[PDB]
Amino acid sequence: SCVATVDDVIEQVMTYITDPKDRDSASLVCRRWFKIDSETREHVTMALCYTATPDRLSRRFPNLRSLKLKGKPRAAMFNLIPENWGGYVTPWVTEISNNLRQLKSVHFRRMIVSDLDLDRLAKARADDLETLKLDKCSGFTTDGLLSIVTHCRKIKTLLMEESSFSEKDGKWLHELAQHNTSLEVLNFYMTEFAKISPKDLETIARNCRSLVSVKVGDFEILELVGFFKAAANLEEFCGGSLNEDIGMPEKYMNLVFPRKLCRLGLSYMGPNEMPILFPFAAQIRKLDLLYALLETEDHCTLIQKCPNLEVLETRNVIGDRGLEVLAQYCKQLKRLRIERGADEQGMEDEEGLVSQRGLIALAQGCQELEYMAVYVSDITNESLESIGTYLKNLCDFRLVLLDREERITDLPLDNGVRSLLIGCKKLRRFAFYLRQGGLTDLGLSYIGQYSPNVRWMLLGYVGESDEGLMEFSRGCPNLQKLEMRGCCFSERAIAAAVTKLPSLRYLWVQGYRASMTGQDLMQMARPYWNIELIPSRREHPAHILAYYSLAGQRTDCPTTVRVLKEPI
Amino acid sequence: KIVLKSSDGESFEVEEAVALESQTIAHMVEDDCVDNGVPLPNVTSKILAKVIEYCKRHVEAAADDDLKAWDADFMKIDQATLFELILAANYLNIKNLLDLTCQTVADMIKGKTPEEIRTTFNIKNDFTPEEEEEVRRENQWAFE
Amino acid sequence: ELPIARRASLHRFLEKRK
Ligand SMILES: CC/C=C\C[C@@H]1C(=O)CC[C@@H]1CC(=O)N[C@H](C(=O)O)[C@@H](C)CC
Repeated sequence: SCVATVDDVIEQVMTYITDPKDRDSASLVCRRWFKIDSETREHVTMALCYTATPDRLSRRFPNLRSLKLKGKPRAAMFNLIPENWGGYVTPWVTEISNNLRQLKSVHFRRMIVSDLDLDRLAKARADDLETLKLDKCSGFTTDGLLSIVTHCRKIKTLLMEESSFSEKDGKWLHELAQHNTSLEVLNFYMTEFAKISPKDLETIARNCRSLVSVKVGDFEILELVGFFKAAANLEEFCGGSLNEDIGMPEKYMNLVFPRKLCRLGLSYMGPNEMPILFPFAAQIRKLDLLYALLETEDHCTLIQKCPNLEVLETRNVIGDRGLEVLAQYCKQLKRLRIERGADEQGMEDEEGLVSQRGLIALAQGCQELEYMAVYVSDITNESLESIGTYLKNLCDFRLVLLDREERITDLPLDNGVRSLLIGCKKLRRFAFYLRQGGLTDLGLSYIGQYSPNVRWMLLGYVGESDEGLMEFSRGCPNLQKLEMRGCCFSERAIAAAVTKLPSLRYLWVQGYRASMTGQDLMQMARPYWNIELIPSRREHPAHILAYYSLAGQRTDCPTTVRVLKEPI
Repeated sequence: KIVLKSSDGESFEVEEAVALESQTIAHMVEDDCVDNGVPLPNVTSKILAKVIEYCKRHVEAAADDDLKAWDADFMKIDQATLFELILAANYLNIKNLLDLTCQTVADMIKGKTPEEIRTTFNIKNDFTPEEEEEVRRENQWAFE
Repeated sequence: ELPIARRASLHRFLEKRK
């Protein structure tokens, strides 16, 4: 019995440290701690797969239980990135097949997934694979799906949301129906499936007692009544298709929705069918009227009925009027997204504009807001001040102002941005997309100066000259990822700002004063710094994408993508 | 009532259900060596004392707000003692108690930086600068 | 002339809408 050290107890304690940022530190106190973290780390996420070799990952964390890889830049979600850009997942699955023999959950995000590489996954990991998330991926088919549902007999969560694949049949769903029991969450929310049987979906609901969430394609809701009755423990449902014919005015008034259902969004839902929600609106906590066919007035009447709503996603049709309703009925609101609707034939009505009015109304009512993303048709410095004044635990704030409107009340937002950034000091992600006059170099530097916590920024049309970008660059202590498009800065100005930024590890840019030389970008050449130049897919000016990588320049570039390498 | 003989000869009179918090003393009333009292010579007597105190109070949950209270106040001890308790809970088998001592040590780490850590534990940093750099690079560029 | 790029999930929907 000698005095007991930490070293006598650390292997045990380490497994109680859950925070990814504390494991980070802990791995760095010494060689022993590093090894212990290495052999106990359960989940890792790579924000950019090209950042390291799959070898390096398996060597560092041999006993991962969960992995998550992201590929294509965020811009890809906007048909800005070429389809062939890369993000291929195969090297990663041959590595999983061979060295991550403990893996029970895989999440691919914005990646290329082939039938082969998922057949490989399925066989390699089989019964052990509890969860698989094909999140916004492409390049596979139903054969792939069929392969993972037959070999991975114990899948608890299976997801394809917004993924695109080739649909050759429906046997994958049916194979789930006939043999799966463990299913807890099933998700093909933004997907064109035309060959799967609602019957199978119902027979799955019957057999999976722990089925909590399911999101789905353009199924006719009526075809799902069998389903809903059977899905007792269902808490979330999004998707489906409400199709009204005139021949039935009460087509949908006899809907059994599962009793616990509290997170939902019915697609195409009009004002006529909207009422089927009233019977239990008190209970609804998440609402997805993103793909709903109801107008500004109809919004107010529904929102007004859901006092316990904490998440709401809708189009700008919600209107200022809608935002005002939200303002005093839903005080517990934590996340709000207002995507932009049909900006073609008028708005979607004459109240389908959000403005200073709505924002400042919202800022006063829903003070518990943590996430706010909004496409606005008009702002005022005042509104941003009220934001930064009332809602303190805002972590994620994104604002984009539409070019629809010709004159914007008061434009240079320098002083509004500032009070906002100063009031919400919990802010980690921040996006600000304007029109040209939107922000002066003075304001831009205000952003650098007052965003100590922000790791990610998406910047719109900020600044007036490179003076602004430089002023900006002397700030942003913790900026890691920077995305800017539609800016007036020059190559050497960018390259310079990159050098000044301490924390930056990922840079994407579209639109900048170029030079045939190309050589001005070069003045940011560091070791481990990869820079790439891009076109565009689904007039599109050059993209710059640069990131740190321990791996070197990728092998798998398309023809459309150029890798800069000192003097050519 | 059961007898527990500490690591320096020290009989301890403890109740039935109190000693049963330890699945080590539970799985030892089968092949009941209890005839001569349960011998456990890997626990300092000073420590075993503190352990019984914990189990005593938790069993009196027959009659939650005021528990996290006593618990927090129970943990106001020095590091060296804290560690000896973890070791003890692991030697016995008190799951509720390990989840507390370990978590107490973990709380000491949560928030500190690598230097601040080996400072408040007195640990010599044995990283070659290349090693430290690779690890740091992996940590901030690739994984997490 | 940089147009506001539409998030693809909504682009798909806005067409189905009409
Ligand atoms: C370089 C390409 C990436 C982005 C550019 C796209 C535009 O043209 C306008 C903004 C959009 C990007 C985007 O991600 N905006 C935020 C979001 O979707 O969360 C806003 C929708 C928040 C209100």
